[PDB]
Amino acid sequence: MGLISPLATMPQLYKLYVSHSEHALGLSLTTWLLYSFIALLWTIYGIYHKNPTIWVGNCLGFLMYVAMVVGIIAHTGGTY
Amino acid sequence: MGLISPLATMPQLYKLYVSHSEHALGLSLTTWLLYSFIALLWTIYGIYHKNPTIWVGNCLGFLMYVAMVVGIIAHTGGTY
Repeated sequence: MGLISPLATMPQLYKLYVSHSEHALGLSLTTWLLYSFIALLWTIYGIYHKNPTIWVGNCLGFLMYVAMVVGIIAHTGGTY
Repeated sequence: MGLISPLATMPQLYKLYVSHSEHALGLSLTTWLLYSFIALLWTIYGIYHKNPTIWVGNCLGFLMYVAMVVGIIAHTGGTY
């Protein structure tokens, strides 16, 4: 599912950026850092079994989520 | 961590709604449905062991994520 869910992100990327930029995600810088850890956190949990499933979706998720989050943050350079 | 990450959502809820509404999340209706399944999907996986850890964070995550997603969707009633 994690592999198929990035497919619905094809327009989310363009839509998000096209729809706006300063309020595209409406996320805070502090929250961004916490969110990033969560994505990687799941990967570490899976690594424990020396075979993380989430790692597959993590790559796409981390990149996709980060691209959107950084997009808004980079647009205003600030969030507060 | 999932229990502590909702804490950084205290201003995200107000910030997101206050920051905007039509472009608060910039998410699509179709994506919203897929996203909802992902949250619940993790819960089902954990249920398999008759002890889901994510279930704890799932409640807060699902409610928090849904509240923001529905907020933008309900604001415009459409996303495209």
